[PDB]
Amino acid sequence: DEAAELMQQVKVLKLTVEDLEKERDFYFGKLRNIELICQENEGENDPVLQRIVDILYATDEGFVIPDEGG
Amino acid sequence: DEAAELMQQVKVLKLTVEDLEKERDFYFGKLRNIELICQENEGENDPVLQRIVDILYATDEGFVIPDEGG
Repeated sequence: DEAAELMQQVKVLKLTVEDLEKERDFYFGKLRNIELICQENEGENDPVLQRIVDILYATDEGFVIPDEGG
Repeated sequence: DEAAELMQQVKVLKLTVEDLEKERDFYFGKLRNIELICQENEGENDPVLQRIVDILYATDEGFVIPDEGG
């Protein structure tokens, strides 16, 4: 019975994982599309793309977390 | 002992969740920054922003999944 409760818990946990995985990948490849426009107009016509490139490499909460791993 | 194995499993599962949560939110608010540039130049100077706006509302794998919920 003890594990049976966790059987349900790993369910909601992994489903949140799967829900997040599709979001992570979907949006991740999306920045690549915005970079696509950058690699087209950068240094050629539009400087606006450069400041959007900064976005893609700007990391929010750049705190050095101790003990990273899996 | 049975649940003890799942105790480790919910650990890696939730940690993947937390790893994904920070990615989901980080990048999510990031599109908002690219939209920020859009809401500035759109209809005023640069049409390039409009095609990046399309990005933010373009959904990959627009398959209608049956039985959605939590």
